[PDB]
Amino acid sequence: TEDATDLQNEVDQELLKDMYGKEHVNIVFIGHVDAGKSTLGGNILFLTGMVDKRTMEKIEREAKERAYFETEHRRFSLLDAPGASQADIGVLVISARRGEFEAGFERGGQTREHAVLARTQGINHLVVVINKMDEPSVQWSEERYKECVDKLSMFLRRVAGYNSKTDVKYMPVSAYTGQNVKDRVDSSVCPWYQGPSLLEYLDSMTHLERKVNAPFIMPIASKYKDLGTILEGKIEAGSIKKNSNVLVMPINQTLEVTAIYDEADEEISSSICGDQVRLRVRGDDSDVQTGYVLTSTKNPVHATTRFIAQIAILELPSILTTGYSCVMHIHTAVEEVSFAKLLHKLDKTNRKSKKPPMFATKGMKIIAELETQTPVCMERFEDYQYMGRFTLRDQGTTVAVGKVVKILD
Ligand SMILES: Nc1nc2c(ncn2[C@@H]2O[C@H](COP(=O)(O)OP(=O)(O)NP(=O)(O)O)[C@@H](O)[C@H]2O)c(=O)[nH]1
Repeated sequence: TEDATDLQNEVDQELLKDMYGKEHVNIVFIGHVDAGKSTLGGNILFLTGMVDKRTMEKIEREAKERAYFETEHRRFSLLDAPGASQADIGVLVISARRGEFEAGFERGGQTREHAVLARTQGINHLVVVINKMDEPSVQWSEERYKECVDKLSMFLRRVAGYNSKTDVKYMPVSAYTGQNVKDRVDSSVCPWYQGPSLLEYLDSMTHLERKVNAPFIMPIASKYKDLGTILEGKIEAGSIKKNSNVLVMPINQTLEVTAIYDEADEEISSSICGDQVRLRVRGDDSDVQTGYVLTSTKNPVHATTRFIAQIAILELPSILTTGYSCVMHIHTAVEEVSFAKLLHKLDKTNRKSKKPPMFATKGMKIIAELETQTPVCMERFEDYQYMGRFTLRDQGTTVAVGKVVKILD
């Protein structure tokens, strides 16, 4: 009465990375006139293979009156301060050095202005980086750190509403020495800290504003019963609440939510994307099956039967073009998909081709138009990666993998 193992069968050679780009994220550093906002920036760029020492060293000093970096799964465009002009991560940078820290909380202090500046830009999950933990006046003191967090914590809730148990991530770092920015500080220097580096965190946290604000989208992953009807799934976009009306596509059926449960069967009032929920719903669910998608009544997830997509073949068939029949799995979908009116090829530098491939096979990729006999929810991988990431199985055994590039009428 369920479904396991989605596109976790993407367990394939690591040329997944090629077609399947990294995730684009917009991050912005809000800081003081002395925070280390720039040195931290510059340090991340060098530390992350983006730029050399001499370049980094430039930026460090050109702080006197679009860049980006990478991480295993994300590319982080850097925005400024005073759609993809709206940030997904707001990192307030504070200095722990005695004097500077305390300074910003007083009168000339922009710390209150910055907190408000965050709220001004839709940061409802502020990452706070407490910089300068190497400083002689800091020495990585567990108390000086824990003194700053508290102070900031009380503060932020007051001046800008940030509740620090669920709206702000605190993390000690050293932009100058690079300690805790890429690799978690080694226990030698600081024994107490137990979390991840700054980039570790940034490379995996779910709360990305753009995504948290997008229309709700949770691919149904299980039909199993309980009090009544349940529906597990990793929310991929937006948020879901209590007593919230939700759509089921492609069956355009409205349906009200009644209770949310997490990975500890404990009733939570809400949940965002990235979470792995176990929603419980109420209504005519006489047509609700795994592979379908829960979504926003106003801006629902798309669902078509014709669409473009870049495919890449695997095993050893030789099968040709316009009429290949296999299994698609995009999210938790599982639907019939017939190769139709093809278009191009691909070669090394994600090229293309001028001649519509005769066929495809063992060692080849292509941007073909596929048709399904019945609608299936999907989005441009470019827009909602998961929701546009499929694989093709044939009579029991895997054969290809693709990302849907364009959705057709
Ligand atoms: N001890 C120590 N000093 C630091 C550290 N980072 C920066 N500083 C000092 O603080 C000064 C100001 O840093 P800076 O990053 O330029 O501040 P900013 O005003 O936030 N930069 P910008 O305005 O360009 O974003 C630098 O001249 C440097 O000497 C650090 O990690 N440790």
